[PDB]
Amino acid sequence: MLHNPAFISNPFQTPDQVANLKTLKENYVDPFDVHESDPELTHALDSSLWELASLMEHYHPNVATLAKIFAQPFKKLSYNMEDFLDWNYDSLLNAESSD
Amino acid sequence: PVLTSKDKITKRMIVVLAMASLETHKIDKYVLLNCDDHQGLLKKMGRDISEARPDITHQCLLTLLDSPINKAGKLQVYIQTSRGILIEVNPTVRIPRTFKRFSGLMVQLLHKLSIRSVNSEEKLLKVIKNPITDHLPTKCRKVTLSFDAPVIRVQDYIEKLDDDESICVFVGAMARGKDNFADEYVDEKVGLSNYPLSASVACSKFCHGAEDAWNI
Amino acid sequence: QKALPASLVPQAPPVLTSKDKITKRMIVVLAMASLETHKISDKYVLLNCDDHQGLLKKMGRDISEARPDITHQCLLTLLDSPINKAGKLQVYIQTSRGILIEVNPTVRIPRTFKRFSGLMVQLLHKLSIRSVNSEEKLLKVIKNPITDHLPTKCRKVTLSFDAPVIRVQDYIEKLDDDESICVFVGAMARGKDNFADEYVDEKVGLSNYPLSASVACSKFCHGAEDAWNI
Amino acid sequence: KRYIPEVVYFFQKILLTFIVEPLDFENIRLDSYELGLPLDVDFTKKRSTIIPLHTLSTMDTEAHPVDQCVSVLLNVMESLDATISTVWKSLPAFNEIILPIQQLLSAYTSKYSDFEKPRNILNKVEKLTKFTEHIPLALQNHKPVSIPTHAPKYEDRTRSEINKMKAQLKKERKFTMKEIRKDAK
Amino acid sequence: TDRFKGDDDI
Amino acid sequence: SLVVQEFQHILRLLNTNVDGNIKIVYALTTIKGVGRRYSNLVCKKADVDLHKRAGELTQEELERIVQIMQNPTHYKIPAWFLNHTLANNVESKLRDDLERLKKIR
RNA sequence: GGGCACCACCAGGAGUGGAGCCUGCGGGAAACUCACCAGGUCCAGACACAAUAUUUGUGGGUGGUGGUGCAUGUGAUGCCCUUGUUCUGGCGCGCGCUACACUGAC
Repeated sequence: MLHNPAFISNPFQTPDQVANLKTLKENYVDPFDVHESDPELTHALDSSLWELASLMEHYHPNVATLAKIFAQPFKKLSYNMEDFLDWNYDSLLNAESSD
Repeated sequence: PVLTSKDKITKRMIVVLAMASLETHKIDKYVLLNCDDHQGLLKKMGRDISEARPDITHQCLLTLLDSPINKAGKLQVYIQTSRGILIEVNPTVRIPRTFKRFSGLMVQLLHKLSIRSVNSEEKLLKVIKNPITDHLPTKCRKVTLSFDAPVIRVQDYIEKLDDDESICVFVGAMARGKDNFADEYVDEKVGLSNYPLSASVACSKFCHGAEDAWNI
Repeated sequence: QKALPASLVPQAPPVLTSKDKITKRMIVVLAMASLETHKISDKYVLLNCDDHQGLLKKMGRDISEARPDITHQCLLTLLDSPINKAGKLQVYIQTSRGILIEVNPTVRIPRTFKRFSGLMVQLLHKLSIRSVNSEEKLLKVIKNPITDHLPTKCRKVTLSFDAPVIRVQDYIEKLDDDESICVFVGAMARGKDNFADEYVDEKVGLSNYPLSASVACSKFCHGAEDAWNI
Repeated sequence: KRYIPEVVYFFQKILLTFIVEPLDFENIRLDSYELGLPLDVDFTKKRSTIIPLHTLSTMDTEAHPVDQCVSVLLNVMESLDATISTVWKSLPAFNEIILPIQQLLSAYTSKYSDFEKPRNILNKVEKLTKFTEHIPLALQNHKPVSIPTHAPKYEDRTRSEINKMKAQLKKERKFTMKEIRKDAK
Repeated sequence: TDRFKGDDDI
Repeated sequence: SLVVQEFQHILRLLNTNVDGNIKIVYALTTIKGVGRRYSNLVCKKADVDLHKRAGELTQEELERIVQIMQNPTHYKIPAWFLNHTLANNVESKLRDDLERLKKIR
């Protein structure tokens, strides 16, 4: 659900495959349904993360880097959410200050 | 036939060795400013040590000169010095394959300011005033071979071009430098492979692909 | 329809020496290349064409032959080539004297001729050269013959001028799967293409026009990269 | 030219405040359900717009007319469409970004069917969605890394001096031994 | 690291 | 359909780093200084699974064995649990005297 | 014409030569000739507003005690380049043995 090689195009192939790529790029439709309560039946394996694309286009520096970490190649596996937890406006301002 | 700037119609390939490091010095006669021949003198002159390398120019020159499309007579070489000196290189000369005679040829070019044959019918190496557009033909497309641009298969690109729209390919022959030098001249930037290549192998790849699209 | 690969760290391709005798790859040899030693007397040196000619003459051989410039330039473009980034070829130098040289596909050839020659004489007397980190011997002089060093499933051709011409893209698409290729190039200044005609099968040509060994190597490299989509 | 999700949430909340006077949109958490706008709008172009003339509105807002709420509504409409054409058309999540906003303004049209600036907002919304392509992402693609390369190597004084002295000692002792042997024989 | 740059020097 | 779990890579203990997937014997060898029998005896002294991984051995038993390695003699432990000019003169003398020997002979 | 041979053919096998120990057998980074190289010391020291008896508080000028062809020294010349004072030092041959092979080690 993050990137699809059927939609990435290859320079090393035929007019046939380029035409077919264009046809499927036109005929694609996201089949995700959100009002569904059946979690196995929301077809969420067939979607992308446009939300994370915008999170890449965030405004703030710290959040922008924390989405470019999603864009960068998948290195590690540990992040210690117990550390990533305690944050809000007050602590954020403290850290930043120190017509 | 012989292709000159006095021809300005048909399909051809024109290469640009942009900001190629070529400096000379006066020791008592002249010596090329080769890096490894003397670095302390460069330390005195303040020009940085790893920036003046004319052997890379030699390698690119040998590659373009012995490419098969040169035997097809369909290219010509324009050198842009970092100090404002255009040099035209004709398609029918045998530049030396030895660095000693090559560097001597550079210093005598740099203080004779022209090179004609002793055959004396046409020139071999010319020193003409920049800009380059004075000799660049009419239907000319100017493309930088840059690493950051999206890559394109050479056969598709050469055939995607028209018939008489001739092609000029820009390569900065330096070791290192920021690649936004050619923008006030070039149409567009194209990549060629996923890897940091060399100037010589990039020019060879391009003339090989053009060879394939014109079936030499 | 089909899952993506599990890990997506773009890893380095597996580096290759001759000890792998299985993987399908490419090998280029430089035949009859001139890399000769001499002891001037208080310094050893590599024989060079231009500057020392009467001392070549007092030895008695031909200055028309003793020239390593083409070897150096061909080696430079080959070990610079993008298939050498993809890690799919290695270099064998078969000297004019007879020594086998395996050149690893991770070395960085010295760009200037003087540094290149100093390395070459150190190799030709010392037999092995280590990296700047000093755990891997990048240059390996090794034992004749070369086919007793090559991988098993190979085709062996020479690159000659008189041969009929083909498209190397056509040839590499004509090959089989595990069948590697082995192209012999003639890095001589001026000589007959009769060096390995008992070793290899057939002669091949890339144009009806004579080339250099360098641009022939570039032509073969780019036919390779187009045939293998790299 | 960046993006703010808090702004899109602001739009959600404030427009539901002007509709509530709930079941279609229970994902919202409104605040003061009352102060809506009943069906008495005259919607002429002579109505009060933004009038960015501040404290005269701010410290005296509490005595609400229909007119000041209509004004702050049309301020919201202008602000929305302005940042629409500034950022939100360009953003890649445009589609499900503007899904519930399209819901909101279509609800305004089904309520009143009278405004024309919301109506043209809906029209340009349809134009932008029919226009844009909405392909899935291709975030994870990398150029192949090359091989690690290296560099060639070519060209303790007291210890080496001890070495050379030891070689000289060995050579001299063996030589003198040979000499003594010969002369004695 | 090294990519069409040259060598080190002592 | 749910089950919950009760893993840490290369550790930094006493000025050097040690791997994280192999059994505690090989771990206590790659820790700088000490030996196999020492390892097996101190691990059965702290009563830790011999077979467990270095990815295993969580923080409490880790710091316990750190206490033991930092102060072993408090745990009934034995001591095997811790860890030119004349050349010039003789050369010059022999060479000189043999020189004179050659000369007289 | 015939016969022969690990000083030949053919098939292979094993050695000498890399490294260490050794009985034994022979025997010219930099500088056309009071330079460079390398070291360190002199300086890289206009003015405008306010005020003390030249310096301070506040604004700011910067390329030529330049090379330079060429034509009659005439050229607000075209390019290039600037970014000097001071003492010091420059063995060969050679047989044996030991290392280095999950062709395992305990």
